[PDB]
Amino acid sequence: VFGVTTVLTMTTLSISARNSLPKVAYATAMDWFIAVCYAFVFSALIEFATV
Amino acid sequence: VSDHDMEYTIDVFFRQSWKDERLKFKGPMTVLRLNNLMASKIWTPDTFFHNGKKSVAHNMTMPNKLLRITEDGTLLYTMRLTVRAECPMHLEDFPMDAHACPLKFGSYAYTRAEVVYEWTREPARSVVVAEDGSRLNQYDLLGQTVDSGIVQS
Amino acid sequence: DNTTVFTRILDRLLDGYDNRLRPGLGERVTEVKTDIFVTSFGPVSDHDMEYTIDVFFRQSWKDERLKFKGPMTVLRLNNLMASKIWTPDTFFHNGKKSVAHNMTMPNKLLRITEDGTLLYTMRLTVRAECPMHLEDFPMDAHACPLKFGSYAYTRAEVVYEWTREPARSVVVAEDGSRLNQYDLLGQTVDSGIVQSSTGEYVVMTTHFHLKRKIGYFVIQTYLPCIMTVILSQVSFWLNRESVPARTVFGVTTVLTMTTLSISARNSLPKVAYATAMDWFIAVCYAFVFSALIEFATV
Amino acid sequence: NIVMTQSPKSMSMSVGERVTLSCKASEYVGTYVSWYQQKPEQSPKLLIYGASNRYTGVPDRFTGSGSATDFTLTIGSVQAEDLADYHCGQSYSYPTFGAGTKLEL
Amino acid sequence: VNMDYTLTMYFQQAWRDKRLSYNVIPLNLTLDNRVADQLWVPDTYFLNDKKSFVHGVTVKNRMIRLHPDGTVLYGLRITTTAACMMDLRRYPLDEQNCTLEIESYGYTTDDIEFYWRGDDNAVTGVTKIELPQFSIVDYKLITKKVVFSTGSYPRLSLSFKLKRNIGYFILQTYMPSILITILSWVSFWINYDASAARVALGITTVLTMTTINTHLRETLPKIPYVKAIDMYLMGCFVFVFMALLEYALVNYIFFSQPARAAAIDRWSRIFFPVVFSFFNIVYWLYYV
Amino acid sequence: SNMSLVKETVDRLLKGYDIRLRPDFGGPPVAVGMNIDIASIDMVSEVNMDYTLTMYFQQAWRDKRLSYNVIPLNLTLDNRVADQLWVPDTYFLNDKKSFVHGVTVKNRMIRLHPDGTVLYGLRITTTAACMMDLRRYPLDEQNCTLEIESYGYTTDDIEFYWRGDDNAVTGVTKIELPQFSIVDYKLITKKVVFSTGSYPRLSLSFKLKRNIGYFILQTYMPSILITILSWVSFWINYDASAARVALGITTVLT
Amino acid sequence: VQLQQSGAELVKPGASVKLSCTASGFNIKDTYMYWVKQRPEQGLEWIGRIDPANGDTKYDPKFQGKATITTDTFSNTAYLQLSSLTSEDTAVYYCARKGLRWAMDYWGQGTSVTVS
Amino acid sequence: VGKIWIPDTFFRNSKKADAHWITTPNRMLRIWNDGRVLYTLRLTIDAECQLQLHNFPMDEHSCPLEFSSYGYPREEIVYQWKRSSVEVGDTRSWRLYQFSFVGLRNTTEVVKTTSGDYVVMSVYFDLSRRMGYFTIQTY
Ligand SMILES: *[C@@H]1O[C@H](CO)[C@@H](O[C@@H]2O[C@H](CO)[C@@H](O[C@@H]3O[C@H](CO[C@H]4O[C@H](CO[C@H]5O[C@H](CO)[C@@H](O)[C@H](O)[C@@H]5O[C@H]5O[C@H](CO)[C@@H](O)[C@H](O)[C@@H]5O)[C@@H](O)[C@H](O[C@H]5O[C@H](CO)[C@@H](O)[C@H](O)[C@@H]5O)[C@@H]4O)[C@@H](O)[C@H](O[C@H]4O[C@H](CO)[C@@H](O)[C@H](O)[C@@H]4O[C@H]4O[C@H](CO)[C@@H](O)[C@H](O)[C@@H]4O[C@H]4O[C@H](CO)[C@@H](O)[C@H](O)[C@@H]4O)[C@@H]3O)[C@H](O)[C@H]2NC(C)=O)[C@H](O)[C@H]1NC(C)=O
Ligand SMILES: *[C@@H]1O[C@H](CO)[C@@H](O[C@@H]2O[C@H](CO)[C@@H](OC3O[C@H](CO)[C@@H](O)[C@H](O)[C@@H]3O)[C@H](O)[C@H]2NC(C)=O)[C@H](O)[C@H]1NC(C)=O
Ligand SMILES: *[C@@H]1O[C@H](CO)[C@@H](O[C@@H]2O[C@H](CO)[C@@H](O[C@H]3O[C@H](CO)[C@@H](O)[C@H](O)[C@@H]3O)[C@H](O)[C@H]2NC(C)=O)[C@H](O)[C@H]1NC(C)=O
Ligand SMILES: *[C@@H]1O[C@H](CO)[C@@H](O[C@@H]2O[C@H](CO)[C@@H](O[C@H]3O[C@H](CO)[C@@H](O)[C@H](O)[C@@H]3O)[C@H](O)[C@H]2NC(C)=O)[C@H](O)[C@H]1NC(C)=O
Ligand SMILES: *[C@@H]1O[C@H](CO)[C@@H](O[C@@H]2O[C@H](CO)[C@@H](O)[C@H](O)[C@H]2NC(C)=O)[C@H](O)[C@H]1NC(C)=O
Ligand SMILES: *[C@@H]1O[C@H](CO)[C@@H](O)[C@H](O)[C@H]1NC(C)=O
Ligand SMILES: *[C@@H]1O[C@H](CO)[C@@H](O)[C@H](O)[C@H]1NC(C)=O
Repeated sequence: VFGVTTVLTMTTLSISARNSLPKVAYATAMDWFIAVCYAFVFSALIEFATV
Repeated sequence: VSDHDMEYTIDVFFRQSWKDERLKFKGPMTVLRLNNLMASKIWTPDTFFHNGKKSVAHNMTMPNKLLRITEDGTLLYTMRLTVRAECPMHLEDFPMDAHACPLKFGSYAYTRAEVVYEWTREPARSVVVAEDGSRLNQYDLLGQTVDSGIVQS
Repeated sequence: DNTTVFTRILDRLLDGYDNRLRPGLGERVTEVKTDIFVTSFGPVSDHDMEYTIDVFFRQSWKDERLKFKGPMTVLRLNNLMASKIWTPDTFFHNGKKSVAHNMTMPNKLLRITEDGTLLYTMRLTVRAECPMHLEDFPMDAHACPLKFGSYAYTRAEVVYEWTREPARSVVVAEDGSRLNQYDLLGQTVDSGIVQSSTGEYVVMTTHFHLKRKIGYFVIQTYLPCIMTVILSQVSFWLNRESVPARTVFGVTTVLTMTTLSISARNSLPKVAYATAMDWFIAVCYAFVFSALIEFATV
Repeated sequence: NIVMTQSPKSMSMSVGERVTLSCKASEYVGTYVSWYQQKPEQSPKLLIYGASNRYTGVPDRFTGSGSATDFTLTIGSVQAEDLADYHCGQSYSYPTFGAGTKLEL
Repeated sequence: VNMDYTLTMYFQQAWRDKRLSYNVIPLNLTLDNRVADQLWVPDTYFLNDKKSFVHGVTVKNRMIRLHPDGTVLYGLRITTTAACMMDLRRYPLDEQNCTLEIESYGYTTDDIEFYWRGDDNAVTGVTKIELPQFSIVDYKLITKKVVFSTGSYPRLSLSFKLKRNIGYFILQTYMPSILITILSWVSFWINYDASAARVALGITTVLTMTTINTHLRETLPKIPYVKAIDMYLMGCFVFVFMALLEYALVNYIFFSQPARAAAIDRWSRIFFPVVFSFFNIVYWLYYV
Repeated sequence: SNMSLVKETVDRLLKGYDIRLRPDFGGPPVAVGMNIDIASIDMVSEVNMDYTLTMYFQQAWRDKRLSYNVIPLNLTLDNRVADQLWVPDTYFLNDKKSFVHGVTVKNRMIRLHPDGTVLYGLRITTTAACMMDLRRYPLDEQNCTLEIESYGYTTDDIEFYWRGDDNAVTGVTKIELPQFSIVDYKLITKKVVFSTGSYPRLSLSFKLKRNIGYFILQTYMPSILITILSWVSFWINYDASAARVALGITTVLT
Repeated sequence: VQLQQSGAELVKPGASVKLSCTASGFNIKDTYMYWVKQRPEQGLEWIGRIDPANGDTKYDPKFQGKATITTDTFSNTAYLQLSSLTSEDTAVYYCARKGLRWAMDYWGQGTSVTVS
Repeated sequence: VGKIWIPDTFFRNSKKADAHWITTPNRMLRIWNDGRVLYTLRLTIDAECQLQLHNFPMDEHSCPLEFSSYGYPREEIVYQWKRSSVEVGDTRSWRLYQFSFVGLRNTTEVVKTTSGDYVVMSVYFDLSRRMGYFTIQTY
């Protein structure tokens, strides 16, 4: 429930944060930050799955 | 600065001055500080903003224009208007990015052999931003930078 | 030579006419007879505290300078003769941004009667202010006003009047109702004297009585709130040996109460007092929280 | 049909004091209530129009006070010629009058 | 939400003025549009419009044409935001009928007269309109006279019957609700031991119903009557609510006697899709 | 009679009248007195950093050319003769969009007096821009001002002053805002200096204190309630883990 | 400014009468014209209303169909025709002029109509 | 410009269109020795083109800007492109976020109207949607 609700939190954060920036067709710094944070959260959940 | 539209807004007193030898006079006053309805009866330069999107010229309560004629023939013509100009942004480093929003103006209908523009004071001191003149919430105005050139249309 | 006589009549009528001087400028008081035909009662915005209305606005008065004598007894003239005669300067005291329509031509009507009486009608959309008291929202009844009078002509110069009986002057059409959320109950006219920094003016007031319809807020908010309260009270019949079940019950219904309340705050304006829906939501939230703390105690 | 109830039907008083007459409507009449005075075997004369508006040619001792339903006519420092019938009539709709009010000294 | 529609039109009026008659040249005269301010043109207006304008690029978009017999042809290019009140009681399985009123303002019916030039083909370009959310089913031209307190006026009325498509509403609104109801049914296949699982599933299906309800409520005006989509959402919400309440009732009597546990479990498993499909059939047969 | 007399008087006033020139064009400055009757302050927007206000804005000066003595009364003329008189070119420095109401006609007033005094009123709805300091939002008190300046005429051609100097702005106590409350207002006379000259300025300032009940019941109470809710995690025993995880994570999610 | 009514007269039960009201000092096409009836030592009762400029009339429901009000703008007069009279019609009939915020400011002299 | 004859060109597929008036009407008139008049003005058009939103967001469109005379038919006014008709600028300082300009093509045609046959000229701009926003938003 930790992992999956953290994923839900990251998705709602990314959604609320994507609505701030205009609709550009490339990757900004905030996009890379959100992507790496999502990667870390997903990596935490897959690590739990392995354990 | 509207990032969603790649544009910014700017409220200015836009001043122009030239010399017209047909408007010489000799009276008790040395400068005629006339109305904003005398500037429609005489020649005024047709400046337009090359990157302006939808600008307004204020008309409240009277047309916010200013015409002064000096005895030797020089004319000072000032307008108050809100330019909504276009600022192309490269948002690759958002939200840690810096921009240089331009404001290009020149003459419509008058080529370089007819009408040329120049700054009335030193170029570093011609565009002057007021101190309390900042409606920016998301950015920080660092300074200004003027230039002059020629475009081949 | 059938229309040359009318051209001569119209030319003689305006020859020696000053449209800067009201009829009877230092001799009499100009009495204007007003009439309103509402063609549609537009939407009432609750977040702006305003409403929209579309009216045929008729004004009649008598100008002794516009007497004529010809083969016609009434001249039904264009909307460009009205700019060459004196017309009253009626404005709306509580208007925000009104429009006088000019599609495809200026929607104005001018009729001159041979005895000097003019009928001047306009078609215009008024966006007026309606100060609302939203204590009983969404079971509130309002009286949205529409006050008009003359700009710059005081009571000793221009006075207004209704053209028919005051209960039958402001007339609303039957199919003319663009109200989604309210119900137009009736109209109510009034006349008074306002006093401003330039003198005393006559003000013609109209009140439209609106009663909000509750059928939307019921299904939208009042029934989910009661359903969430009942769903929280469901937990009292579960066995205490299952703690995660009642735990997720309580906390998730509190979260749903939060979601419904956040959704719910976009309906009404940003008033600083508590409405009736606010009291209902507060009591329901209290019941949900009370249910959860009761679970904590058990 | 808006009905106007006037009160009281009669009033006996001496000379010089303040007197008050009341008028009530069934429906709404927003400041469209007139006050008329009719002496015996004469025609009614307009005293107060609107709800509080003295007619041109009336003394200043008559004053009107209005509302949406309750209206009143107060006469301060009455004289010897203010004895007559007094009618309140609405004009918001088709006009209806009150029953009247005799005023005697 | 605004209860209006916007339309661009080429609006043309033809009448005959004998003063603008000529015979020395054999051709029709198209004049610069600025002469329309020097001629009489009728004071046509739209009764149900909210904001109109004539286009003005590169000049004022209007046309004035004189014919040798006196016929004046006067065309405008208008973008009208006309107003029509919609009956959304069957939303989104509804058909909306709204019209554009064409009347003369100043001139009464004894001064002017309106008619359609052609009477069936006077309005063109309706079969080529591609609306993204509606589809024009029919259109009608009507000629009549209206009576106001100032006189009697001629009126024309162009009306387009619109029918709302359903292809968007099914995939975006009806499939989520149906899948949430099925995914709420899925807890019946969970045994009565795991209380946390069935409780969490039921309450989170209720939560999905609430979130979709908000994401649906962010789109429409505040109408007091119940729409078809409101009835369907309330039916789905009541079904999920009844499933969770049924689980509560089968969790209450579970300890006293376990026969009723499996009885109500299997009974719900068989009979909840049946009643839901019955309601679904009644709804799709009442509204379609 | 009494109408054609006034007609010839106004025609005499307007014949040989130069609208390009202010009163005493080559002489002392003309004094212009201001009055404002505020009708409503509509919407104070924090996202646009502006506030709309409707006002009856009146100016009064004296024009020695519009002086008559044939008739003894004051003249209220049609509002279209203000396009044939000289009116000062007053503007608002901080506005973004503004207009004179034009229903049923252009909502402006001209009024003459036998000595030469002209009264000139407009009904203006203007969206003035005021930058707010939201470091204490919503427990903040915002002070924003409307600048009234002369555009063409410098301080040696025109003079601005409040007509009354304390009762020049009326209608402030009857203004009701949904979110704020006018605590105080101030009138200021000033002279600003640009590179083109020195210009007179008047300034109307409205200090607005924001109400708190809306924000309390809308935002501050739910957060306090969620934090109280997040305390029921301790009352649950530390053996049952799933309950406490669900509770705490849902409070964080909320 | 002045409203001049006709003279008092008698009428037989079941006949018809036509009362007149001549205006002097104004034009009846500008204002409305009211007819009011007053019984001895009773309140005033409104009979009907005429708009002389247009020509449309309204009547009290009690007097609807019994009375007919008409006008003549040439002679500046207003007429009230009563038909199917009874004994309860013995009253004083007034002719009033609308004006100054719907007030009936100017009244006539009143004609006494008696039914024998 | 308002004292000589100016054609009544209008854009047939525009929802909103305005010229520019700051600081003075952005128009230009040039008359030559033999009577040739050249009239230029700056416009901002909000043209309409129905986008067939199948294959979205991997779609390509080519949607036009059309113009013709309003009152003068083919027998009165004929339009014709030059040898250097449509010229784009830098194409990178443009406000195309989700799309990318790829090219253009001109077209002339005759259209039947209730008032007559009109010579209509079209400029088709070809656009291709770049999946840089929809990628990180949804895919
Ligand atoms: C319903 O009613 C509506 C409102 O009344 C009405 O809308 C109005 O439409 C009319 C006609 O279309 C408009 O009037 C014209 O406007 C043209 C420009 O329009 C743009 O700008 C206006 C504001 O106009 C100001 O600025 C321009 C340019 O600087 C001036 O030309 C204007 O006179 C005016 O100037 C003053 O105000 C300025 C501040 O705004 C001051 O800075 C300045 O000092 C002045 O005081 C905007 O409002 C318009 O926006 C709206 O309209 C557009 C249309 O495209 C819409 O798209 C948009 O959505 C908005 O709704 C728009 O942006 C003027 O150019 C034009 O002036 C000329 O033409 C008229 C008509 O023929 C002549 O009478 C007049 O003499 C002018 O001609 C001279 O100059 C032209 C230049 O091209 C020459 O060609 C010509 O030969 C002539 O030359 C001579 O005189 C010169 C001096 O004037 C001199 O220098 C020369 O030497 C020579 O002697 C005209 O005014 C009006 O603006 C609209 N009003 C509004 C508020 O929208 C609508 O049409 C009605 N609808 C129906 C169906 O009835
Ligand atoms: C900006 O403000 C100025 C001044 O407040 C506005 O100018 C006025 O414009 C009117 C319309 O063009 C003009 O009115 C008329 O009267 C003359 C004859 O005197 C006619 O020839 C015209 O056709 C028109 O009927 C006013 O005279 C004029 N007033 C002044 C003092 O210049 C201007 O319209 C405003 N611009 C906008 C865009 O609203
Ligand atoms: C959309 O709604 C319109 C208004 O409700 C409706 O118009 C109605 O249309 C009918 C015929 O289609 C008209 O007429 C009939 O009445 C005339 C009166 O003279 C008779 O002669 C005819 O025989 C027939 O009975 C109505 O007058 C008209 N109503 C109004 C108010 O104009 C449209 O038909 C509806 N549908 C569409 C597709 O537009
Ligand atoms: C809102 O903000 C206003 C601007 O920041 C502020 O106005 C300032 O108000 C003071 C007091 O009226 C003025 O003046 C003092 O300084 C002058 C200088 O000559 C003296 O003559 C006075 O006697 C006094 O010492 C400031 O000049 C003025 N500042 C500006 C820029 O106009 C308001 O006070 C603020 N508050 C309210 C409630 O409006
Ligand atoms: C744009 O229009 C011009 C004129 O119609 C086209 O130019 C023609 O190009 C062809 C070759 O394809 C030449 O043979 C013609 O002589 C040209 N005509 C003139 C007068 O220029 C041009 O090709 C068009 N460009 C497009 C289609 O984008
Ligand atoms: C003028 O128009 C009419 C109808 O539009 C048409 O019949 C006629 O042929 C036209 N005249 C010429 C010379 O083409
Ligand atoms: C004209 O106005 C002044 C001040 O507003 C006032 O004192 C004067 O009495 C007025 N003139 C007349 C004739 O009423």
